Amino acid sequence: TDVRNRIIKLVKGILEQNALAADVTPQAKLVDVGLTSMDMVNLMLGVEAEFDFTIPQSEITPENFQSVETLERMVMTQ
Amino acid sequence: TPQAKLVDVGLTSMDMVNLMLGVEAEFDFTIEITPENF
Amino acid sequence: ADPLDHLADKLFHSMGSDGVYARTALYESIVERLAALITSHREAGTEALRFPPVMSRAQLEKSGYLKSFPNLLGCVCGLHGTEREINAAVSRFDAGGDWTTSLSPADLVLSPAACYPVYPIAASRGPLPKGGLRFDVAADCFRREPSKHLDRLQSFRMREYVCIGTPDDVSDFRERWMVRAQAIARDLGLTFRVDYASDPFFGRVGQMKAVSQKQQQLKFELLIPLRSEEQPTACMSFNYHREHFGTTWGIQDANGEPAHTGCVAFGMDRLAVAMFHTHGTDLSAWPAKVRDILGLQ
Amino acid sequence: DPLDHLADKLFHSMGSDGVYARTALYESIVERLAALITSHREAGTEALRFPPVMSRAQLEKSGYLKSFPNLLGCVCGLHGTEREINAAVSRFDAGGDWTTSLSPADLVLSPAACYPVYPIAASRGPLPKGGLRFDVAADCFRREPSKHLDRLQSFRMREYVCIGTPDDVSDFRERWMVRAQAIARDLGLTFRVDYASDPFFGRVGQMKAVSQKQQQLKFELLIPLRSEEQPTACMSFNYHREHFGTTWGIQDANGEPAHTGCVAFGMDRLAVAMFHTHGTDLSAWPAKVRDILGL
Ligand SMILES: Nc1ncnc2c1ncn2[C@@H]1O[C@H](COP(=O)(O)OP(=O)(O)OP(=O)(O)O)[C@@H](O)[C@H]1O
Ligand SMILES: Nc1ncnc2c1ncn2[C@@H]1O[C@H](COP(=O)(O)OP(=O)(O)OP(=O)(O)O)[C@@H](O)[C@H]1O
Ligand SMILES: [Mg+2]
Ligand SMILES: [Mg+2]
Ligand SMILES: [Zn+2]
Ligand SMILES: [Zn+2]
Repeated sequence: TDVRNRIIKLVKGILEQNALAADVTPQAKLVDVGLTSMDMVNLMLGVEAEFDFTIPQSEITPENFQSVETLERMVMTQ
Repeated sequence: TPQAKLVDVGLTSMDMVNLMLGVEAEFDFTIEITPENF
Repeated sequence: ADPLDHLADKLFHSMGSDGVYARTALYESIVERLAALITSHREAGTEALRFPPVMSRAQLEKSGYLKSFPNLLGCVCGLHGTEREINAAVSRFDAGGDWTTSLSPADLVLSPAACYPVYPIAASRGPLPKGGLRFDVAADCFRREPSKHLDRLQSFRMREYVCIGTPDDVSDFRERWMVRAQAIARDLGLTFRVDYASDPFFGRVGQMKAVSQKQQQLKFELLIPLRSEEQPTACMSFNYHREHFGTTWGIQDANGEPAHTGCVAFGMDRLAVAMFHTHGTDLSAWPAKVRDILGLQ
Repeated sequence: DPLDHLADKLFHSMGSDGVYARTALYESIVERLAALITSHREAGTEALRFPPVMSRAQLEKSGYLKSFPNLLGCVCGLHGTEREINAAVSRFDAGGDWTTSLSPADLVLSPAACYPVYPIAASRGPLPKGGLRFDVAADCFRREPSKHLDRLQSFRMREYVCIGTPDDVSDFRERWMVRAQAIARDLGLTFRVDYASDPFFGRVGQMKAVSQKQQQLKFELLIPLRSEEQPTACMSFNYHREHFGTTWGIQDANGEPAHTGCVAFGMDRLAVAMFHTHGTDLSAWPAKVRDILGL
C-alpha cells in the first residue's frame, strides 16, 4: 500500500520533528536521516501502535529497520 | 589446680565456650567477658 | 569438547564455580606482561586510576545499567539485621535451612565494567578543559553469566582507556585506539578481525537499541577465533557512548555542551587465554618477537 | 583523623565509605610492596591468584558463618524470568525498589585470601613430607563501612599459607614473624608485634577471642597510624591448628589431620602506613627505603 508508506514517513517525520528536519525518502537509510536509539525505539512503538500489530522479536533487525522501504516491507508482510 | 591457667590444662576455644555455658547452669550468671577473668 | 578446555590444566584451578577460577603463576605472569605492554602505550596526560571490584549501587543505577543488562548485575547483600536475627539465620544454617533469607542489599554492587566509576569522578571537577580528559582505568569486573568456557568468565579483569570531551575529541581518540590496538594484537602474533557489533541489551526493546547501536556503528570489537572462526571471541572493544554519560552526570565540555565519552576496553583474561591458545603453554616456544614485545627475554 | 590529610594524594571518592579509587601514586607503592613481599617468598611455594569472589558453599563449609556472619558480603542477582526482571526494572524506572527481586547466587565476596586454597590443597591427596606452602592474594571484602583510611570495605590481601604437621606450621609462623619484622624495619616503619584475636560475632564470639588470645593463635604487627594507643594491624600471623585440615580432610605425611597457618599482609594498610610515615613525595623517602623498594 501507499498507505503504509506515507504513514510510516509521517511517524518518521513526526519523531524527526522532535529535534530538527530533513528529507525522508524510501531508499534513504534511517540512521542517515538522523534517528538515534531512543528515536528507533519510539519509531518501533509508533509503528506497532499505528498498524495494530506486534513485531516478532525475530524481526527486530537492522535488515528490516534500515530504511523506510525495508520497514514497509516488514509492516506489509503482516 | 585452682591456680593453674585455664588454657594450660587443655581447654581450647570450644571448651571455653561450654565453660561459659556451664557456669551459666550454676547461678544468675549471664556473664561482657574479658581475657583477665579467665 | 571445547578447543580451549585443554588450557585449564596449566592455567587455572577449580574454585567450585563455573567461570570462577584460581590463576596459576604461569597464567598471571602473562596477564601482568600484557598489562605492562598496554601501559607502555598509554598516552601522555592520561590519568591512571585503579578501582576495587565493587562500586556504589546508586552510581551504577544512575548510569542506566539496569535498563540494559539487569540480568548480568551482581549486587552485594549482607546480614544487616539485629544480633538476634543474625544468630537465628546462622542457627537455621546449622539446622539444614537457608541462612540467606536474612540477607538485604548493601549500597554496593560488583562492578560490571571498569569505566563506570570514572564519570562521577570526572563530573566533580567542573567543566572539561579544551581537548577533554583521558583516563586509564582498571578493575576486576563481574557479570552473572556462568559458563564452562574459559573465555567466558563471571569474574574477569578489564583495562580501559577512557576519553571524555567533545564529539570530535572522542571520535579522534577512538580512531587512534582502533589502529593502535590492532598493532598491539599484531605484535602479539594474534589472528583477529575488527568489526561493528552491539551490546547484548535486555528484552524486546533492548533488541531495537542494539539495532540502532550497530547502525550508528557505536561499538567495534577486536575478535579472535578461539573455538572457531564462526563464533570468535571479543577481546577488545572500542565504544562510543555519545552524550549518555555526559548528560547523566552533568559533564559539560569546554563549549558548555553535554560531554561525549568513549572508551577502548581490553579484556585481560581473554587476551591471556588468546595468547595461550595461539602460542601454547610453553613460553620458551613462543615466537621471538612476541617474547621480545612482552619482555620475556 | 590523622590519616585524613593523605586522602587527596592517594584516593578518590567513589561515593561509599571504605571504597576508594586509587591514584597512580598510591598504586605504584602497593605494587612495590607486593614485589618486595614476593622477593621474600620461601622456595617451594606455589603461587595462586584468586578473584574477588568465591564459592558460597566452600565458605559456608569453612565455618565463616559461626565467626563473622556480620562481615560477609554475598553476591545476589536478578535470577528470575524475563517477566520478573522486567517488573523489577519497571519498579526502578518509577523510583521504586528493584532490589526486592534479588536472590542469592552461589558466590560470596572473599573475606580473606586463603579460604579457597584449602579445598584446592585437599584435592591433591595426602601431603608430602614437610607440607605444602602457598602464596595467595585476593581483593577481599568485609562489610564494615568507616571513614578512616585504614578501615576499608574492599582491600587487597596477600598471604603465605602453610599446610602440614604442627611442627611444619609452627616453624613456618616463627620464621615469618621474624622476617615480617625485618621487612617492616627495612621499610622505616614503627611497630610492635603482639597477641591478638579475630573479631568474632556475638556473645560466644567474645569468649572465642579470649581463648584465641590465651592460646596465642594470632599475632599482629601493629603500626601506630592514628595513635600510639590504638595502632593498626598491618600484618597477622595465624595458627588454625587442625580446623581446616579436619574440615577439608587434608592429612599430613603421618596420616594425621593437617594443621594450617598463614601470614597475612594487608596491602592497603601497609601502603597507607608508608605514606603516613614517609609522606607523599617519593623523592624525599629515605634512601634505604627507596633502595629496598627498588625506587
Ligand atoms: N564474561 C567475560 N569473560 C571474560 N572477559 C570478558 C567477559 N565479558 C567481557 N569480557 C572482556 O571485557 C570486554 C568488555 O567489554 P564489553 O562489555 O564490550 O563485553 P561484551 O560486549 O559483553 O561481550 P561478549 O559478547 O563476549 O559477551 C570484552 O571486550 C572482553 O574482552
Ligand atoms: N577493613 C580492613 N581494611 C583494610 N585492611 C584490612 C581490613 N581488615 C583486615 N585488613 C588487613 O588484612 C590483614 C589480615 O586480615 P585479619 O582478619 O587478620 O584482620 P582483622 O584481624 O579483622 O583486623 P582488625 O581488628 O584490624 O579489623 C590484617 O592484618 C590487615 O592488615
Ligand atoms: Mg556480554
Ligand atoms: Mg577486619
Ligand atoms: Zn568502558
Ligand atoms: Zn589466611
